[PDB]
Amino acid sequence: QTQGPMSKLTVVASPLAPEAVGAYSQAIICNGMVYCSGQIGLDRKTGDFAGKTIEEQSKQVMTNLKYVLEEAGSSMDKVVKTTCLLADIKDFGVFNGIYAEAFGNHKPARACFAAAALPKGALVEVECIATL
Amino acid sequence: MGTLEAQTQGPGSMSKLTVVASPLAPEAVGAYSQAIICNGMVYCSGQIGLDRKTGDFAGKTIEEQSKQVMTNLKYVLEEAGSSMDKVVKTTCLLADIKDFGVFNGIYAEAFGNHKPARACFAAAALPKGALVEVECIATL
Amino acid sequence: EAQTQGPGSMSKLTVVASPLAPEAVGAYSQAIICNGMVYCSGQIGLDRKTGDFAGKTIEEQSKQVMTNLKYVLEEAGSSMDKVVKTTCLLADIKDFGVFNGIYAEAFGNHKPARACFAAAALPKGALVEVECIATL
Repeated sequence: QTQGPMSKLTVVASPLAPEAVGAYSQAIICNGMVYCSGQIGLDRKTGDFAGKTIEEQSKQVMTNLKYVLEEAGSSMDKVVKTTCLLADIKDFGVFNGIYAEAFGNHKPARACFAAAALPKGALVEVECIATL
Repeated sequence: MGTLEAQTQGPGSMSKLTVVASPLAPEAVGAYSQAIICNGMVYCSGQIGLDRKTGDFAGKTIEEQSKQVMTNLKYVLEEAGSSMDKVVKTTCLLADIKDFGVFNGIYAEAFGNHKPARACFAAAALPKGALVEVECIATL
Repeated sequence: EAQTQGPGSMSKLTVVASPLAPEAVGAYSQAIICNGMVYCSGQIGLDRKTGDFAGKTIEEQSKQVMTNLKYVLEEAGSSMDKVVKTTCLLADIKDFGVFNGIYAEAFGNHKPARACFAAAALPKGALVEVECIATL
């Protein structure tokens, strides 16, 4: 329900996902679609990476994405398309296992690649578009 | 379950998110779909130069893989009810930036006179050893 | 405010062609509008006024990229304040801090969703490329 003179773009700010400090928001909702920033494997509780391994960072990324999606009114089952960026193509298999477990039976469209490097030395970054 | 001849086929045959599954494009075996349709738009996965008929790459060269990528995109789009002419935006990823020129020629030939918005870059490496990967959004 | 100008003047897809941003001389358009959303190509730091990069540095190219994006968006009928999501690509991750200062300056108080990474390389040896989706 409306709370006085709702806008075309809505900022999503989950207190469970890493804080968007800086020139970006965790996600923006526009015309019923949720446009999510590329999450990295930071744990909001410590402000640091969940660990130094692709396994630990990948699990934290997928958890962070869930937090943002649920905050927006969306969910993992409503994700339309993801893009999955790795610091090292050799880590793609371990990533894929964790990604598949996080989505269960739901299978978004996807594009993946190894970047030359990611912000903050992250080993993995995942962004997505979802629906309400 | 799915629609046939652009008509519903029972509760379950139509839903907010529709999985696109062309038997002509590489099979999506793992945790992704070739494309997802949502609110009249088709969100396509990054195609790589695999030939569904063999389960393997169309060839070892940038020319053969780029042609296969474009053809695969066409199969997925047309399966969804879209087409190359309805592509809105692509992202073109290369394993070697020096391949930009040859890739561009094949990409342009596939789109004819249609000109999607585009972003291009060379990745450090692509899934499955691909030389080229192209994803896109299109409209129905 | 805008009105149709005869059958064929308006279509499902609209090409955005700002004369102030670098001309799209290849098989692409600066942006495409579809169903009230504007899908912008990756801008690199070319200056329309010269036809060359604004400068050799990350500072000059980042400022020019943000300006180019603003020109495409305003041509389309959108604006920096209506940007929903950007993807920011760098030739070198060490340039992230300088790029980010210029990006934040350009957006002011508006905070789109964002993904960033360094590529192995960008077209024409560009140091920075930024694409986006925005609403009308």
